[PDB]
Parts: sequence; structure tokens; C-alpha cells
Amino acid sequence: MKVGIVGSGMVGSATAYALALLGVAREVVLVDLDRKLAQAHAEDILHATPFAHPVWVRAGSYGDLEGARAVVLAAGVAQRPGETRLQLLDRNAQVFAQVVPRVLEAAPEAVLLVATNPVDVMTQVAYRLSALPPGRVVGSGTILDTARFRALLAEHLRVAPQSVHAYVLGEHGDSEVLVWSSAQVGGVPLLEFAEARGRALSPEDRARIDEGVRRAAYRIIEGKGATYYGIGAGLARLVRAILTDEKGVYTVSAFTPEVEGVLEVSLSLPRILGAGGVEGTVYPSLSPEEREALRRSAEILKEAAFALGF
Amino acid sequence: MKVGIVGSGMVGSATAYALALLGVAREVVLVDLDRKLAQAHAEDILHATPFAHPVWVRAGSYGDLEGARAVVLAAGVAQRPGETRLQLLDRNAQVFAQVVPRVLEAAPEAVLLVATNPVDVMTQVAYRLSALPPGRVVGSGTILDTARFRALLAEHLRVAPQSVHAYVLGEHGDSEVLVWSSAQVGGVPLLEFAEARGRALSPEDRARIDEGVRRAAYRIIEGKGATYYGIGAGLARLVRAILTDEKGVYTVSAFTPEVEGVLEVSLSLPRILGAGGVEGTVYPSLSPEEREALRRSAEILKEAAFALGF
Amino acid sequence: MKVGIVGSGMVGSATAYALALLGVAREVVLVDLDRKLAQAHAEDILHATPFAHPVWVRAGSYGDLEGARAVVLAAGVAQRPGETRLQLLDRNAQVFAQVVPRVLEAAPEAVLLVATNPVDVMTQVAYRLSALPPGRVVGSGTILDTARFRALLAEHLRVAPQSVHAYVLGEHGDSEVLVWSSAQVGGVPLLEFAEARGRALSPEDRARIDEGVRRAAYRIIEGKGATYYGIGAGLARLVRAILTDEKGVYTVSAFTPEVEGVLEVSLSLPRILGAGGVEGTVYPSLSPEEREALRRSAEILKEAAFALGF
Amino acid sequence: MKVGIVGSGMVGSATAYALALLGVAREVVLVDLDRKLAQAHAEDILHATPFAHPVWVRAGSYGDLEGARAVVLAAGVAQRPGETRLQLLDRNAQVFAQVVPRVLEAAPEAVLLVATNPVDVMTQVAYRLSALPPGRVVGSGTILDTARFRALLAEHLRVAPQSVHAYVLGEHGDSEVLVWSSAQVGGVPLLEFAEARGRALSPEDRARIDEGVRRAAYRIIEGKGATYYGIGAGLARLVRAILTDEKGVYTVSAFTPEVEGVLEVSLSLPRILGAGGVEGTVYPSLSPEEREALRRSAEILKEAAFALGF
Ligand SMILES: NC(=O)c1ccc[n+]([C@@H]2O[C@H](COP(=O)([O-])OP(=O)(O)OC[C@H]3O[C@@H](n4cnc5c(N)ncnc54)[C@H](O)[C@@H]3O)[C@@H](O)[C@H]2O)c1
Ligand SMILES: NC(=O)c1ccc[n+]([C@@H]2O[C@H](COP(=O)([O-])OP(=O)(O)OC[C@H]3O[C@@H](n4cnc5c(N)ncnc54)[C@H](O)[C@@H]3O)[C@@H](O)[C@H]2O)c1
Ligand SMILES: NC(=O)c1ccc[n+]([C@@H]2O[C@H](COP(=O)([O-])OP(=O)(O)OC[C@H]3O[C@@H](n4cnc5c(N)ncnc54)[C@H](O)[C@@H]3O)[C@@H](O)[C@H]2O)c1
Ligand SMILES: O=P(O)(O)OC[C@H]1O[C@](O)(COP(=O)(O)O)[C@@H](O)[C@@H]1O
Ligand SMILES: O=P(O)(O)OC[C@H]1O[C@](O)(COP(=O)(O)O)[C@@H](O)[C@@H]1O
Repeated sequence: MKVGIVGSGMVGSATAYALALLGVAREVVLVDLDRKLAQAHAEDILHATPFAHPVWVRAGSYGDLEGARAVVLAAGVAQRPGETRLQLLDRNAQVFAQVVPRVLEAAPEAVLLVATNPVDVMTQVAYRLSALPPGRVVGSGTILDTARFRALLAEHLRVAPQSVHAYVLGEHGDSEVLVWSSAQVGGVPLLEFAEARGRALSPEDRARIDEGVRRAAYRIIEGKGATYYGIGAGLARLVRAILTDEKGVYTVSAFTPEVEGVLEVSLSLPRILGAGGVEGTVYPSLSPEEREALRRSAEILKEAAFALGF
Repeated sequence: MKVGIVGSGMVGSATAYALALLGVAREVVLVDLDRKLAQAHAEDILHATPFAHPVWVRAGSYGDLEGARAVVLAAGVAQRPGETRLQLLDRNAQVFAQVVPRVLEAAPEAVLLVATNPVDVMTQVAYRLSALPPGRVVGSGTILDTARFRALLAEHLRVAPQSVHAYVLGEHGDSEVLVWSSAQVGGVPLLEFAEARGRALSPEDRARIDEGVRRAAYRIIEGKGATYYGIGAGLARLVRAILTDEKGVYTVSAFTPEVEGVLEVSLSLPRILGAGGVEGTVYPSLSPEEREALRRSAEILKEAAFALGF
Repeated sequence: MKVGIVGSGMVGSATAYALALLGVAREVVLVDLDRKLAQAHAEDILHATPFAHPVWVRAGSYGDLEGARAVVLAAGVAQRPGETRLQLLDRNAQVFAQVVPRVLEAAPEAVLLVATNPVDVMTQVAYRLSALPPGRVVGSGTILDTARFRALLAEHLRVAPQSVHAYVLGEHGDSEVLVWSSAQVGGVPLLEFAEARGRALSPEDRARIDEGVRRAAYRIIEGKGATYYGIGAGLARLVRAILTDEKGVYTVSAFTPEVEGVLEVSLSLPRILGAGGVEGTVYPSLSPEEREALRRSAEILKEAAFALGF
Repeated sequence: MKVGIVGSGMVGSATAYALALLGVAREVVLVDLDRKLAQAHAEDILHATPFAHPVWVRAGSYGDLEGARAVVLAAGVAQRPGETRLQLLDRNAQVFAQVVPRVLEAAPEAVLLVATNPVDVMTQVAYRLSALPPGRVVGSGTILDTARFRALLAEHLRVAPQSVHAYVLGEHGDSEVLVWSSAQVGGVPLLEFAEARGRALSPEDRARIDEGVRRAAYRIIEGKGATYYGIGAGLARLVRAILTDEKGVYTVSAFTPEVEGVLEVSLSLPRILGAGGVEGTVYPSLSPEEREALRRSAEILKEAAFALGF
């Protein structure tokens, strides 16, 4: 099987690295405007393969994406001093108007996995331009925020992250919704589990954890300039779910007909991931405060998309 | 690291095979009264290692368990031509009186993982004889039952079993409790999830599944004569959690001070598993019906233990 | 991807178990005349999946094999007391004459992996009946003998088997050829490495090791009746190489146009294994003594396949 | 188990990333003068864990290395504009003079794995300053050059790199030695194997491959600015060999008493890797030209180390 990655920057390359180390696919193709950049990352990653799994890693053109079961869109415009959030959005939408049709021309049957930020709006753009069934276009969404939420809770509880069933929904950003209400561990309410563990989650602890998730990216960027290991692994995990027709449940972004009264908007909800991309959407147990948060998050994304024309 | 397995029958050897294939430990030692048997299994598994991971698989004596972080107790007696079950229960308790002291004498710090049936009572016996803290003695318990419940639900919902958070508690027997009330998928009640999945769980479906779990072993024995693959993988999973100090949550058996009223009895509950064995016990959200069922199970188990004198 | 296994005995089930534990394929189908048996094993293995990877394990008929990229042929051998060598052969050959066309009818593109013994003769038989290119029909051959040679050398040298580059060629039987002449570790001749390691291989050690390989199966059977863990892993590994189009080198059996003179004979040689089965065959450096022993090995097999009618 | 990494740049972080994704150790500690850099990388990697294996990833000080079984030394100062490699070497040696004692103060029994370049010289420095047994100080050496040699050959032959038994010895640099003489695939000499595969290695192909290996870093740097994925996977693989007491053979750098008549020099040769670091060294079959090449490489490295006072 083959996986394509358009945009060979830190995110696209870290993603290829994860796919290689975990042996998700026999072939990985990197495509970038800067051909020398993609070739360098590709050789660097190919050299890692003898230590792990045989994988044909190479740089290429859109045409080289032929036959790919999934293509990760991690292409973005370089940020500069004095660039509002909207200015970025417009520029990246221009990038996608070029990339999407070019990718689909070479790999018409590929599932598109959107990473470019703002991921929810870009997922909407990809969806509109692709003219494919809604589920064929998936955005990473809050899959990384959910991981962050689980990792911070795990550190507080001294339990493996994978045993912490907590979710983050809505916008991958400021208005995201941490679903404390139905969070559970071992089949019991999170707060109740924490107490039993002797590591109760006080209101102070919860506010601190909220900040940790919400300000996660900002803090990482402050220390190293950009984030990429976390998303790289999240993208690789989603790619594997797709290539293996896993039918696993993840909080990812996709075109949603209606959510809390907001129509035609892309945001994250728990969904079933398989060979055709998203093949099922679930609407979880939300408290009133959470439903309110979700509505607001959806309206924010709806207006951002609308202003752009999608 | 080293893992020991006392009792090289189908269960014990199947566990060793899974451990080797997954490369959980650098060394696996098999010990059995029938040395030819243990040696045959050890060589057969050793021959599989070049296809998987480097593991020194070998047969030996109790002294060869020295240094083992975990030792699986899968040693039991063969049923006689015209004997009952309580007959075996006493016979096996005598095996443990020989095995336990000999094990802890060679590996004083090892965590004991009990597989021998009846697993719950055998766990309490191991507990009494070991003179180690409660958590150091763990029984497979309903770990396999929980696995069957998720597998059956997975087939019905067409989702990965790992995405189905449903548990089976109590006795690893007919009095086990299927926790339907708190079962969830994607943070949604099981029934509601099945609904939105277009694969609703009718009263009949639930009844058919409930029976598929309870009669699982019976059905397999009818066609195979015994079960080993399922439990072998479960035991290997638990050994891995222990060696890596995972801190993962599983439904396993352990000496419990108080459960739904009953006192000092070994039964399954969701517990945190790590280097010291079980290091935390929690009680899931149960319905009135399930509570009563769990109490009955505990009472039933308490009575059985007392009778043997443990 | 789907993998099929015909014959749910100990070999067939152990192979399925390894495939499940390693998550090689999303679906594994067991097919066996003894329907209850295949169902018992399928169920036992399915229950292990929640501990490893999501795999749809089930029992079924030939039609359920459609889409399978690889089908393991492990059915036959059911010798009667007093029954002759050839007599048993004819009975197996007949089984194959019925199984092969039915499997290829359901999955025409599937690669055939033969396990039934005598594997070399049964591989030639499946080859003639299949009407497919020579590489589409692969036999386990000396895959296990090679693993045994490495394992025993590994124990003597105290190094990982994967670092011992030694092979066993020819027939998977008494005529097998242990290639001592060109065996190497770290790019150094075996004997020269052994000495540098402070663990020289005396003529006594070699004879002993040679005996440990040749009598491997015999010794295991004395202890537990039959072998299956070693071959189960080997088969699972070859299936993985095929499903992932690995292009890895293994000593397996396949119809061979010419071997040291003998024409049209099936036996083991280092071959490149990929999605189309074997796609390359080479002859390692052999010493006069090894080359001659291989020729006689090819002769025996040649005569054996003829007498049978293939 | 715990692994420490001093130097949280791209190499150090990429290494921690591979370790986390592969679940090599339960705990990974990143130590860096730039505290915010190490914290940001640690959080970014911690966030990837829910998608793979539970690993406590964190930034810390030397005291946090306590109990570490292995500590990767990837520390180095940023090169100044116009500064030469030799001038940079002096500064990095001073860093080691400070780093080595601190590491050993906190983790006296740890194996030190050197990554900072020039790796052979820095390994010699680490060795002299450490005062530990020779095998306890290991340098990545030519592990990556060997990987590159195999990757390039694999692409030419269209076979898995792990099936290509070729090595690169001596200096991790311009004088490195490509051991063409004893390189083999399937027990067959490399050139002979290439012919059979129908992809012969012409003099021109061999020269191109030599340049491909020798100029690999240079070529990646001109496109990416630096290399890190390849070495990150190689370092992680070595760490794993150490923690599991693998006893695997790899081409790595370590203090060598005598090589081609050159005394007390650090360079790469095939070695056995286990819990104590390197526990055995062997000398591969070398042609006259390779021996000459190795001698020159060894002389270049001894002079280089001697100039620093090591
Ligand atoms: N979804 C998440 O959780 C998440 C996490 C981290 C980063 N991101 C986002 O992913 C994007 C990329 O980040 P990055 O750090 O890798 O940045 P870079 O490191 O800026 O990566 C962008 C690359 O895309 C390439 N590119 C632009 N147009 C292209 C085109 N038309 N065709 C092919 N390649 C093209 C560029 O040349 C550049 O190398 C950003 O929008 C970033 O904000 C998302
Ligand atoms: N926990 C579960 O869910 C589960 C699942 C399947 C089987 N089991 C149980 O595991 C046990 C073993 O099953 P099995 O199929 O391997 O049976 P066998 O095939 O009956 O295995 C028992 C082995 O223990 C050995 N033994 C007895 N005393 C010993 C001693 N003192 N020292 C060393 N070895 C000793 C015996 O020689 C025998 O080979 C049974 O009690 C079975 O009911 C439990
Ligand atoms: N082993 C190999 O084959 C190989 C391959 C590629 C790069 N490298 C080498 O690894 C080194 C690092 O490369 P990099 O790309 O990560 O560079 P960076 O990205 O330059 O990494 C160096 C980091 O170490 C930190 N540091 C310096 N002194 C320290 C000290 N005294 N204590 C704690 N931390 C300290 C610095 O703050 C810096 O962030 C270089 O010497 C590079 O040449 C080796
Ligand atoms: O804790 P449980 O109920 O045994 O579930 C464990 C399973 O949960 C998972 O973390 C998935 O959880 P989610 O479905 O909430 O995302 C798996 O990775 C893991 O195998
Ligand atoms: O010891 P080397 O030369 O680094 O080769 C190591 C590789 O050898 C293998 O054991 C394969 O050896 P073979 O090609 O002889 O079968 C791989 O599993 C392993 O990755």
C-alpha cells in the first residue's frame, strides 16, 4: 500500500517518519513545492528504515501519488512577522485550491487527511473543492487535543493515557470543548476515579488541565517554534486506521450537516474510521454547559468558513 | 527481563508463545512436573523466535525462576475418570501449596499471576499461601470474559473491540456480571451508539450476546476440548503490563477486603496494573440489578473459599 | 486484507493465532471439514484480539475466502495405523486435488502457501494442480529448519538468532543440507566468529548442533505429540512478507526448473518473497560436499514427485 | 526502565520520538541547557503517546537521570558563523568535559551512547573522561552509514534492506570503508546476487552508491539544513538493544586497543550489543584494499583524537 503526503515541512516529515517507524505502509511519497526539501526529508527517513521496517520512501510530484489509499495534506504558507489569522486562512485556501484537484487527479480514490491549519476550516475547503462523499475528507481536528487531555489527566492520575476515556470536541482551537461530563476510567466517572486513586481532581486542577490543553500549542511553539511530533503520530495513527479498515473511534473533523442547530460546518465529533474515511458520526453525552460550548464553537467555524466562501 | 511459567500445558505454553511472538521478555522459563513436556514446548517456541524477537525460551526447575519479575501459575491436575469439581479444587490447592512456596523461594520479588481454575478461588489460595501484599497476587479473573463481551459486541456493531468500553465483573464463572448499564462507545451509552450505527441491540440481540459470553468456554471445549489461545493472549498482556509498569486498567481477580457487603474474597473488578501487580481497585457505575448480581457472585465466592479453609 | 487457512488443526490454528496477535491482516478465515473444530479455534483466537489488534477471525467455507491475498494449505495428514508412507501420501494428494481448485475458484489471485507434509512433494502437487505461474505456489520448506539452525547457533554463541546468517536448504527432511561453509555473523565466517566470541564450535559441538536440527521435530514429538508453535510463526511470517510485498529473502520451497542438474523439482533455496509469492531464486555459496548433498536431495524429491504422478 | 537524552535538539528529540513511538522505555528524560527547548520537545512527544505506547516523557535536570539504563549524549554548541569544524570540535569537547561527569554522577551504571559529532572523536573523549570499562561507552559510529549502504543497495536490488548484509566500517565520515568484499544477500556474494536478480551492479553503479553513502549527509543538509530522522532511529535501535540485552551485532564506535597497527583509537567495527554496552568486537573479512582503507581511516582518527589530548 501507498500513502502520499503533500507538504514536506515539519508536520509532513514527522508524519512520514512515524509511518516509517511503525511500518504502516510499504510506500510513502513526499511532495513539496521545494523539491529539494522533500528529497532531503525522504532520504533522511529512508535511512531509518533498516532499523525498523522495509518502506520505499521517496520524494515526487502529484503524479507520483497515483494509487495512494490516503493522502495527507500538510502544506501551508510560511508565517511572517505581522500576519493576522485571517490573512493566513486566505493564503492557505489558495494553496488548497491548487493542491486538492491536483491530488485527486492522480489519486481519485484516495481518502484525504487534512492537517493544515486552521484544520477545521481547511477541512471544509477541501470538502467543498473535492466533490467527494463527505466521509472521504477527514481533518485531524481535535484528535491531538484529545490526546493532550488524556496525557495531562494520565500524569495527574499516574495511569496510562489509553485507559483514560476523555474527549475534546468542536474546534481544534480556542473554543474547543473538553467533555468532562462523560469522561471515564474503568467505567467510573473521572472525578470519582480520581478520588479513589487518592489523586482527586480539584477545581484548581481542572482549570490548570484546561489551560494545559488549550494553551498546549502556544507553549510548545514558545519553546521550539512549532509543534510536529504530536500531530505527526496522530496523523500516522489515522492513516493506519484507514489502510487497515480498522473501524476505530476517534475525535476527528469532517463536514457535519447539523450540530446544535448550526448547519454545514466542519468540526470534531467521535467518528468511526475505516477504509472509506469517516463512516459514522456519534453525538456524545453532553452537559448543558458543554452543549452551549459546542454551539458557540460551531458558530465560530461556520462564520469563518462563510466569510471565505465555503 | 525474565518471565516464569509453572505448568507447561496448553494454557502455559500458549502464554509463552504469545510472550515470544510479542517479545515481551528477553527470557521465558517453563517449569512442569513432566520435564519432557516443558522441554518440548520450550524448544518448539524457541524455534519461533527467529521469526519474531530474540527470546531465550527454555524449560527448567523452580530454581531457574530466579530473578523473574512475574511468574504465571498455570499448573493444575488432570480430571479423573469419574471425579467431581470440588474434588479438583482441593487437589489443585495442594498443588499450589507445593508450587507457591517453591516459586517465591527462587523469585521472592516476583508478581504471581494465577491462571489455574477455578481462577478466583485459586487466587485467594495463592494469596493466603504467599504471605505477600494483596496486590502481588493477581488472577486472570474475568479478563477473558470482558474480552469476549467486547468481541461479540464488536462483531454486532462492526467496530474495533478496543473501541468498546464494556466490562464483565465478579466470578470467572456462571455468576459473572455483564455491565450493560455503563457500557459505552465514543462516550455514548452502548444502546444509543448501536442505534446511531444502524445496528441496534434488540432485547434478543442482548440475550444472544449475554449467552455467547457465558457459554464461550463451553462452546469452544465442545469443538476443541479446551481453550488456550484467548487466555494465553490475556495472560501475556497482563505480564507485559507488569514488566513495563504500564499502570493500565483491566478487570482482574484479587483478594478484596469488602465487595457489596461480602468480606475478604477474590473476584474481578477494574484495577490498575503495574510493576507491583494490582495497585488500585475501582467500582464501576452499576445498576441495581448488576449490584445484586455482583453481591450474589461475591457471596458465592466467599462461601467456596471458606469451605476450602481460605 | 484477508488471509485464509484451510485445515484448522494445531498447525493451522497456531498460524492464525500468530497472525492475529501480530495484526498481520484485518480478517482471517478458518476452513475445515470439521466445522465445529474450525469454529472452536476461530472463537478462541477472536477472544484474544482485544489484547492485541482488531482482526475479524472466523470459520467459514471456501466461498468465504474470496479476496484473500494468501491462503495457507494445512489440511491432510491423518495416517492410519499400519498405513504406509506412500499410501498416506496418495490420500493427501487426493485431498489437495479437491482443495486447490476450490480455493482458487473463490480467490483466483491468492498466493498459495503449502504446509501439509511432506511439504516439498505437496508443494509440487499444489503447483501442478493450480495452473498458476511457478512463484504463486510456495511451500514452507526449510523455513523452520533454518530457524532451528540459527536458534541452536544462537544459544551456543550467546547472540540474537537474527544476527546469525546461516541457512538450511534442499528437502524439509532427512536429506536437508545445513550450509556450514558460508554461514556468517557480522560479516565473518561462523567458526572464526565463534572463536573470537570465546565460544568456539568444536567438531563435537557442530555434530551436536547438526543433530539438534535434523532431530528437532522428532524430539519435540517425544515430548508433546507434535510440533506447531515454530511452524505456526514461520507460516505467519511468510504470510506477512506476502501481504506487505516485503521482498525479503527466505529459504522456502517452490517449483524449481533446475537444481544442480535435477530438473522440475520442488525444494528450498533462498528466495525473494513478495506480493506475488516467490519472485526470485538464488543459490548460496556451497562447498563440494554441500553441493553434492543438495543434488542427492533434489534427486530423492524428483523421484518422489514422479512416482506420485506430479 | 528509563532512558536519558542530554541535548534536546533535532537529533536528541528525534531519538526520543522514535523511543516513544516504539515503546522502548516506560520513561524518557530530556536534559538541555535551554530548559524551554527540552520542555517543549518533551510535551510535543508526550502528546504522541496516546496514539502509541504509554511513556512518561519529560524535561529534567541531571539529577532526573537517576536509574537510567542508558543515556544518549547528543549535546553540542551552536556553530558560529565562519567557525571551522575543528574550532567547533574544541568547544564541543569542553561541553563533554562538563556533561559526562554530571551524567555519571546521577546514573553511575548507565551505558553512555554518544551521538555528538565527530562521533568517533567524541566517543574517545567520552571514554577518557568516563573512567568506565571500554564497552560501557558506545558511539553511533557508522551504524547510519551501514543503514545508508543497505538502503541504496535495496533500492537498486528491489529487496528489503534487512536482507542486505553489507557493512560500513572505520570513521563515520570521509574515510569510512564500504566493505564490498564480503557483502552478501541470501548467502550469495553481493555482485553475484545482483546478477541473478537481473539488476547487476556495474562499476558505475558501485561508484554512484559509494558517493551516495559518502555524501549522504551533505546532500540531506543542502535540502533540509540538517539530518536527524535517520540517526534518531539508529540511536533508538541501539538503546533498545541495550535495554533488552539483545546481544545483536551492529557496526558502532568504541575504544579499540589495536586496528591495523593503530593503537587506542575509537572507530566502528561489527560488535555485540547488550546490557553492558559493547561486549565483543569482531574483524570482518577484508580485502587488501579495505584493510588499507581501514588503516588510513584509523590513522586519521587517532591523530584527530591526539590533537585534542585524548
Ligand atoms: N492539525 C494539527 O494539529 C497541526 C499541528 C501542527 C501543525 N499544523 C499545521 O500544518 C501546516 C504545516 O506546518 P509545518 O510546520 O509542517 O510547516 P512548514 O514546516 O511550513 O510546512 C509547510 C510546507 O508545505 C509546502 N507547500 C506549500 N504549498 C505546497 C503546494 N502547493 N504543494 C506541495 N507543497 C506545498 C511548503 O513548501 C512547506 O515546506 C501548518 O498550517 C500548521 O499550522 C497542524
Ligand atoms: N483463567 C482462565 O480464563 C483459564 C482459561 C483456560 C484454562 N484455564 C485453566 O488453566 C489450567 C491449566 O489448563 P491446561 O489446559 O494447560 O491443562 P494441562 O493441559 O492440564 O495443564 C496443567 C499442567 O500443570 C502441570 N503441573 C501440575 N502440578 C505441577 C507442579 N506442582 N509443578 C509444575 N507443574 C505442574 C501438569 O503437569 C500439567 O502439564 C486449568 O486449571 C484450566 O482450567 C484457565
Ligand atoms: N551520531 C550521528 O551520526 C549524528 C547524526 C546527525 C547529527 N549528529 C550530531 O548530534 C549533535 C546535535 O545535533 P542537533 O541537530 O540535535 O543540534 P542542536 O539542534 O544543535 O542540538 C544541540 C543541543 O544540545 C544542547 N546543549 C549544548 N550544551 C549542552 C550542555 N552542556 N548540557 C545540556 N545540553 C546542551 C543545545 O542547547 C542544543 O539545543 C551535533 O554534534 C550533530 O553534529 C550526529
Ligand atoms: O480502558 P478500556 O475500557 O479497557 O479500553 C482500553 C482501550 O481504550 C482505548 O484507549 C481507546 O479508548 P477510546 O475508545 O475512548 O478512544 C484503546 O487504545 C485501548 O485498547
Ligand atoms: O546482522 P545483519 O548483517 O545486520 O543483518 C540483520 C538482519 O538479518 C536478518 O536476520 C535476516 O537475515 P537473513 O537475510 O540471512 O535471513 C534480519 O531479521 C535482520 O534485521
